[PDB]
Amino acid sequence: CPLMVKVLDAVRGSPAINVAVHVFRKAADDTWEPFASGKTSESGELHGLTTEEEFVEGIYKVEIDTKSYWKALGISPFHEHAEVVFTANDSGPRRYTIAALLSPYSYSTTAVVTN
Amino acid sequence: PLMVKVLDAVRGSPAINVAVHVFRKAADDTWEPFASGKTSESGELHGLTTEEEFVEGIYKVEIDTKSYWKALGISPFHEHAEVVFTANDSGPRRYTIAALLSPYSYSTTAVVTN
Amino acid sequence: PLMVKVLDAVRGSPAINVAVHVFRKAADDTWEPFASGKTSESGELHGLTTEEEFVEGIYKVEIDTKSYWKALGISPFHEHAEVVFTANDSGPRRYTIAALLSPYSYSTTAVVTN
Amino acid sequence: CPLMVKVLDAVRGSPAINVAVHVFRKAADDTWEPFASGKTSESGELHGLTTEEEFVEGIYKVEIDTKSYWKALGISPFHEHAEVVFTANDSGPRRYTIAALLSPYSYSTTAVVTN
Ligand SMILES: O=C(O)c1cc(Cl)c2c(c1)C(=O)c1ccccc1C2=O
Ligand SMILES: O=C(O)c1cc(Cl)c2c(c1)C(=O)c1ccccc1C2=O
Ligand SMILES: [Ca+2]
Ligand SMILES: [Ca+2]
Ligand SMILES: [Ca+2]
Ligand SMILES: [Ca+2]
Repeated sequence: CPLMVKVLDAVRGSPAINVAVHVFRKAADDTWEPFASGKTSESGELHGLTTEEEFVEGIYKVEIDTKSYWKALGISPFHEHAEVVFTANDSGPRRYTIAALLSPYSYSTTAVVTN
Repeated sequence: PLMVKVLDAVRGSPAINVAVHVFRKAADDTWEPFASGKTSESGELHGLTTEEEFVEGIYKVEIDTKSYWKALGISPFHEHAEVVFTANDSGPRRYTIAALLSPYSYSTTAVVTN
Repeated sequence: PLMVKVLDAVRGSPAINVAVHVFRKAADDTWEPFASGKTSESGELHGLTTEEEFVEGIYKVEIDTKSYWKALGISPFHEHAEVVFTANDSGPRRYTIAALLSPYSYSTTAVVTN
Repeated sequence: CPLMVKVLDAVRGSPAINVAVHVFRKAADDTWEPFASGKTSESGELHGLTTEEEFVEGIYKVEIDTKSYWKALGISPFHEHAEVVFTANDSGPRRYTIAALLSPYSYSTTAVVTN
């Protein structure tokens, strides 16, 4: 699988477990089409979202449902969700990890792209 | 009531001339254009909106990070940063949306004051 | 020439009353006390030093994050944040050391201007 | 092993490989005593630093040699190193991951503490 998502919780110092994640691919008419989705595991990771054959070049959006995550923990959040928008580009063999570190009023995201 | 500040984590400097587009969710659930501007030499974008215009709603602040890096000769990973939040639900607040940029990573924080 | 700004990522607010201790590496390779202060209501700490006092050197800015969280009733992970850098090596610069705090995580950024 | 270190590079979007990491434990006289050290692997991870028997409660410092990392990549850095200082506390079974995300003028660090 060429696309994985990993989510951490900066308040509790833990993987962010059971977070809903939706991936969209930008269509020709500029709308966002559902592409893959799931919930993070007990390790905060979401594997198996797509396959090499399905994951073609294009613009993708990863939407992480942070508001529901914080609400399930009883913590007051700022954002509706965290959004990560990027172009997939075929520069030799590549695997993409979209990582996010969550706080109630802040988040960070990094792309780890490896061969 | 809405200010945006952007920093560059490679240079340790304000991120100057970053385009920012703000949208507000309309009644038909689409993103309507709300305001736009660019960061100044200090990395700050003031004057996007007014107290009258900045009503309750769900807002999206799109920070055009790819255009920023490309103008510096760098090919970055992300298209833009997208900060989405419900504003003013318990009355007017002042929002500072801050972003810290690297070519393959960014962080964003909200400072909300009364 | 040296300012420290601290934000709280749980509240989306300035981190107020954060103690900050600055040290400078002495000729015997030990950390000598250089300056200290606390962040104001804006989360900013001004007036730590002067242009005359802030000579070249290796400086350590210790931000007392554990004391901050404990005063808010929270048990955090880190003892403090420690920002270590060589200053003024190519002439005087102005340094802003920023920190963004959560109970189990923090980030720190330097904004350096001439 | 109860203590692992993971380092990512925010400029290149990659694990931070071959980064020197030194762990110290605070001694009774308030000095920092060497405790463990190593270099991150091709995955940006440093495993096997210590054992359950050696890793007692106390105050620890993890020093990540970021300046040498950036210099090996030809990139101008701000910090001498990144320093992570924390108390280890025996609250049931615990494993500690100290994660760091590096940029030339900024770094972030998070603690992932799991059972
Ligand atoms: O108050 C500000 O002018 C301000 C603006 C930004 Cl953009 C940042 C900060 C402050 C800040 O403390 C900060 C701290 C740690 C990581 C990123 C940032 C920022 O990115
Ligand atoms: O799971 C990991 O091995 C791992 C290591 C690091 Cl170092 C990071 C992350 C994950 C991660 O999700 C992450 C998310 C947002 C900002 C920084 C990081 C990291 O810096
Ligand atoms: Ca291509
Ligand atoms: Ca309302
Ligand atoms: Ca010099
Ligand atoms: Ca104990």
